[PDB]
Formats: sequence, C-alpha cells, structure tokens
Amino acid sequence: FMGREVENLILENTQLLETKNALNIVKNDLIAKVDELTCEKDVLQGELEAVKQAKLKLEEKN
Amino acid sequence: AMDPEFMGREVENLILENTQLLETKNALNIVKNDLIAKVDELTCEKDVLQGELEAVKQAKLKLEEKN
Amino acid sequence: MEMRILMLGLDAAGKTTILYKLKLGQSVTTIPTVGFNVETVTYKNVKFNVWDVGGLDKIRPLWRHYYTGTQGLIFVVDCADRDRIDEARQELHRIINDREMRDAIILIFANKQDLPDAMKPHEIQEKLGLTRIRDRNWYVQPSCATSGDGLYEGLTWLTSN
Amino acid sequence: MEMRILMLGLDAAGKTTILYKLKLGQSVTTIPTVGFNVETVTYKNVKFNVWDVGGLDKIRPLWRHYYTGTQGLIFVVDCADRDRIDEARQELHRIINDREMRDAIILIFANKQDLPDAMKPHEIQEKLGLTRIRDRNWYVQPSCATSGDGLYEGLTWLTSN
Amino acid sequence: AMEMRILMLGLDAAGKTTILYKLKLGQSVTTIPTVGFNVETVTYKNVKFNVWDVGGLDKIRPLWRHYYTGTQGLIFVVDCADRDRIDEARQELHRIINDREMRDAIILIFANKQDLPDAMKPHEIQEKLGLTRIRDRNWYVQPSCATSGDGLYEGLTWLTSN
Ligand SMILES: Nc1nc2c(ncn2[C@@H]2O[C@H](COP(=O)(O)OP(=O)(O)OP(=O)(O)O)[C@@H](O)[C@H]2O)c(=O)[nH]1
Ligand SMILES: Nc1nc2c(ncn2[C@@H]2O[C@H](COP(=O)(O)OP(=O)(O)OP(=O)(O)O)[C@@H](O)[C@H]2O)c(=O)[nH]1
Ligand SMILES: Nc1nc2c(ncn2[C@@H]2O[C@H](COP(=O)(O)OP(=O)(O)OP(=O)(O)O)[C@@H](O)[C@H]2O)c(=O)[nH]1
Ligand SMILES: [Mg+2]
Ligand SMILES: [Mg+2]
Ligand SMILES: [Mg+2]
Repeated sequence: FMGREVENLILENTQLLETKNALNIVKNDLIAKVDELTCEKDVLQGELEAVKQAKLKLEEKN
Repeated sequence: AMDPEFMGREVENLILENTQLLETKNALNIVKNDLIAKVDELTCEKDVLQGELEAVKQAKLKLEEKN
Repeated sequence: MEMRILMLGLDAAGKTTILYKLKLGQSVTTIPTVGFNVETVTYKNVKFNVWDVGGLDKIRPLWRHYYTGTQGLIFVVDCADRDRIDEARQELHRIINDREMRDAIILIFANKQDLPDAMKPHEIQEKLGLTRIRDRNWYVQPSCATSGDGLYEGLTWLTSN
Repeated sequence: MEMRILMLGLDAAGKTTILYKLKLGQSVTTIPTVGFNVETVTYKNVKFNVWDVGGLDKIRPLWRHYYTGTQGLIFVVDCADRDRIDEARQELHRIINDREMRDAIILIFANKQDLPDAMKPHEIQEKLGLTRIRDRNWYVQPSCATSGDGLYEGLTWLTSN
Repeated sequence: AMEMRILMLGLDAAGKTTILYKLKLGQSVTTIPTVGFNVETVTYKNVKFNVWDVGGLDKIRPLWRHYYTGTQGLIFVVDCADRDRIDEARQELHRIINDREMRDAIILIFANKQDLPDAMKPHEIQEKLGLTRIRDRNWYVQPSCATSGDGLYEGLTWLTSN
C-alpha cells in the first residue's frame, strides 16, 4: 500500500532517466556537428574569398 | 516493517527528482530541436558555398586557358 | 525547393553508401555509423537535406529523436538479408506510425540488387507490409548503392511526390 | 588555435549585438533570441566558436545543455540595469558552479558603458560577487557593443588565457 | 569609535604618504621618498583608523614584515601610470598577503593616479595584479587620485563596511 506509491514513482523515475540519457547523447552529437559545420562554413568562405581575388588578378593580367 | 518517516522521505525524494527529470527532458527536447534546425540550416549554407566555389573555380580555369 | 529527408534502416543496409554516392559521386569506404551524417543533395532544382542515422540495434531507439520536421522518409533495406527482412518490417511500421512521421512521404530503397539471390521490389513491398496501405504515399525503388543504380530514380519519385 | 565560447547573460544584456558586431563589424537590430546564434570569429590567431543563447527568464533552464565542451564563458551584463544586477549575479554563479563549466575561463563584459547611468566595472565588483569567486580565472571588460568599444580587448584577454 | 589598524604599502612613488597626509591634514602636501615610516590616526564613519605608511623603496621592503602582526586592513597603493612596474607591484602584493601574519587582513587596493593620461583602470589592475588568483581573502579595488582626494573616502567606506 505505502510500498505502492514508492514503486510507481520509481518506475516513472527509470523511464525519465532512460529518455534523459538518450536525449543527452543526441544533443551532444548535434552540438559537435554544429561546431564542425560552423568551422567548415568559415573555411569555405575564406577559400571562396581567395579564389575570387585570384579571378580578379587573372582578369587584371588578362 | 519500514518506518513512515523513511517512506515519506523517499516519496519526497522521488517527487523532486521526477519533477527535475521531467523539466530537463522538456529542456533537452527543446534544445535538440533547435540544434537539428541549425544543423539543417548550416548544411544548406555550406552546400551553397560549395556550389559557389565550384562555379568560380570553373571560371578560374577558363581564364587560365585564355591566358 | 527544400525537403528534409530522414534515411533509416537496419545496420549494414547501405544508408551511408547511398548518401555519399549521391553527394561525392563515388562509393566510399564506410564503417557502422555511430551518430549520424547529413548532407544536402540537389537534383531537379530540389535541395534534399538527407539525414543518415546509425541503424545498429543498440542505437535505433535514438531514431525517434531525429524525426522532427521530416518531410520524406527513405527506408533502406538489404535485399539479400532474408533473416532480417521481418525485423525491417517491424522497424518501418514503428517509424511511420509516429505522430511526427504520419504526414511523411515514404521511399523504400530495395538495396543491394546486384547480389545473387536478392529480393525484388514487389517481394520487398509484400514483406514490408506496404501492399494494403492506401492512406500513405509510398514507393519501392530497386537500387545498387555501390554503383549508384536506382538512386536518382528514387529522388525523382520524392520530387514527383 | 580553437576555442569554444558560450555567451550567456540576462535578456537584453547585449549578447547578440556583441556577436554580430564582432562577426559583421556592425550594430544590427535584434530581438530577444529564441534558441541560439553561433558564429566563428577569427582574431589574433584564434578561431572562436561563439554560442549566443537566449537569456529570457523562462528559457534559462536551457543554458546548461549548451555547456558541453565550453572553454571560455562570456557573461554579458547590462550595467545600466541596476534593478537586475543581483539577478545577473545569481545567474553568473549558477553557471560557473556547474560541473561542466568548472574549467572555463570567465570573461565578463560590463556592457552599455555608453549610457550615462551605466555602472563602471569597479562599481560592479561586489554587486556581481566577483571578488568572492574562488580558484577561477576571470576578468571584467567594460564595453559598448553598439560601437565595438572594449570587444577586441575582451577577445585579447581570452587569447592570452 | 572602533579602532582599526591599517598597514599601507606599495612600491615607492605609488602615493602612500600623499594619501596619508591628504587624509590626516585635509590638504595636499609635497612629499619626499619615505625612509622609515609615517603613522597617523584618521577618524571616519565611527572608526578610528591607525594608518602606518611604510617606505616602499626596494631595498627597505624587507622591513614591511615588522608591521604585519596586528594588522586588520592592508591598503595596497598602485601607481596606475607606471605600467613598467606593475609586475613588480603584483609580486609584492602577493608576498604581503601570503604571509601567515597577514592572513586575516582585509585588502583595499588603491588604483591610484587615475588623473594621469593612459593610467590603468581598476579592471586592468585586477588582471595585472593577478587578483583572480587570490584565495580566501576579502579584497576590493578602488580608483583614486590622492592629489584631489577623489576615491579615498570611498576606499575608507569599504574598510568601515568590512
Ligand atoms: N553489394 C552491395 N553492397 C552494398 C550496397 N550498398 C552498400 N553496400 C555495402 O554494405 C556494407 C554496409 O553499408 P553501409 O552504408 O555502411 O550500411 P549502413 O546502412 O550505413 O549501416 P549503419 O551505418 O550501421 O547504419 C558496406 O560494406 C557497403 O560497401 C549495394 O548496393 N550492393
Ligand atoms: N546603449 C547601448 N545599447 C546596447 C548595447 N549593447 C546592446 N544594446 C541594446 O540592447 C538591446 C538588447 O540587445 P541584445 O543584443 O538583443 O540582447 P541579448 O543579450 O542578446 O538578449 P536576449 O536575446 O534576450 O538573450 C538592443 O536594443 C541593443 O541594441 C550597448 O552597449 N549600449
Ligand atoms: N598625478 C598624480 N600624482 C600623484 C598622485 N598621488 C601621489 N602622487 C605623486 O606621486 C609622487 C609620489 O608620492 P608619494 O606619496 O611620496 O609616494 P610613496 O608611496 O609615499 O613613496 P615612498 O615614500 O617611496 O614609499 C608625489 O610627487 C605625489 O605628488 C595622484 O593621484 N596623481
Ligand atoms: Mg552508416
Ligand atoms: Mg540575443
Ligand atoms: Mg612615502
């Protein structure tokens, strides 16, 4: 009876723990990917700048 | 047999922890969804930039051939 | 035109092979995916954001956390794996009946068609329990990932639907 | 060199203004941030990935989920908002006492120094509980985010530490 | 009025004697470098400060330690226009406060000579004196100009309040 209140909260506790663990794994994977993508975007923007300047220098020579 | 005061402490402990866990599940779901949206946005923006690089590099090639 | 694609299926089915054959133009070496890959593939003026999520049994419970905003599901099946085609059916119907996935268009890649005794589309259709589903848009497309056979026909259907 | 930066502070402190002043070189119009902004800012040989997360009261519980991998905390304070300085103190100490934030270096932008009624850094040293922070590496930088005054000085401190 | 023993230290030329007499006499006086010490009593907000100003020239700094015992507050004065010697000031500050006989003293730092162009501000002083590294001590940085008196009573206020 008094044991029943406690058991039911405990069961609920274990499901919440499970989903929190799963969400944390996914969330952390997602953060890593955002950080990677922002850096990659930055590198590409720099690369694009350098090639665009190289076009104008080739047009100047030509 | 278990003391009522112990059973009460454990009931209170679990109510607090389950409330906290529910809040963080909700929070994590929100953060995950915000992160997914940003990943999609950044992936698209990266692709636009790759396409732009390839377009300019092709022009860079034709100008080297014309030189 | 933008479409968010979730690409699921059991481990070893060919998901990552398909993703990078489409993105990089060649069959690259793959290991079982921990986490996910995501790339933007443009074909027919439509820009597909394709999420490739690890299909190992251990990490399949994680798939549901990637459903948000999905407009099309790609479910990849290893057609030479008869021992797991029913496991694949169970996983498919799990996915499509989720609230976040109920409006999603369904493309099946009947993959690994190159192998000797591999199941045909209409058999894959039957084995995956799609036949009597009149309420959802679905299609079974035969494919070879490592050669790129069938892959762009798959995307054509997604663009069409 | 690479540094992951998390930028926190109460709503209206000036976090997004700072991010885009650094990134774009201009003062942009903003509204309260829902979710986050993230930009790569390059300065003095260091590539800062700066995460700017919304600071409205009801979304502060979201902050702790962005802590993972943070190497530097930027905490932004509206130095004219006298009525909320104690609130800012409470939030700052909650952040730095979290297990995932124990090793982060701490840059505090004492922001909105352009305002006639803005408090100076020395006026804030106990009101923000800074003098009682133990065993950490922290620094206060006066700033005006709209003009960019103080921002590169703050970034220099981060690079030097 | 409660009594409070104050030790005022800092590098030579920081402004200690200037501060002492500004507080004691209520007027700006010309100084010479201090060999030995000055001591004056100043009353403010119901506290009687007994302030010992001890010469800061390098070769007499070892004498500072003779004044540590009984000290309830340290005033450490820094010339904020002297960037070349800020590292030396940091070294001396940490030497003082780490002494067993100074462990219970509260610490007021006068970031002095704020009137001078390009003088280091309190926030810069915090960094250059390595204040972030101080553990289990009560400290505060007060900007000041000892020639005008600006900031000095704000400094004494902090001491009275602590
Ligand atoms: N013969 C043949 N092999 C394929 C085909 N597609 C993929 N493979 C191979 O199947 C193996 C597994 O492919 P993956 O792409 O890594 O499988 P996956 O679906 O991404 O598996 P997980 O990462 O665990 O989810 C690899 O050795 C691939 O080379 C195909 O169409 N035909
Ligand atoms: N006068 C003055 N206004 C500023 C300064 N910095 C930011 N602001 C203004 O303060 C308001 C809020 O700035 P935001 O950058 O959006 O604040 P935030 O910290 O990102 O707020 P949240 O997105 O809610 O977390 C805007 O109107 C800014 O223009 C400053 O240095 N001086
Ligand atoms: N411009 C400016 N000069 C100051 C200030 N405070 C002190 N001085 C000057 O700095 C010089 C040195 O001041 P002192 O008070 O003699 O320095 P001290 O710390 O007592 O030096 P020692 O006796 O060697 O320990 C004097 O010429 C003062 O007038 C200030 O706030 N601004
Ligand atoms: Mg894979
Ligand atoms: Mg904002
Ligand atoms: Mg003197």
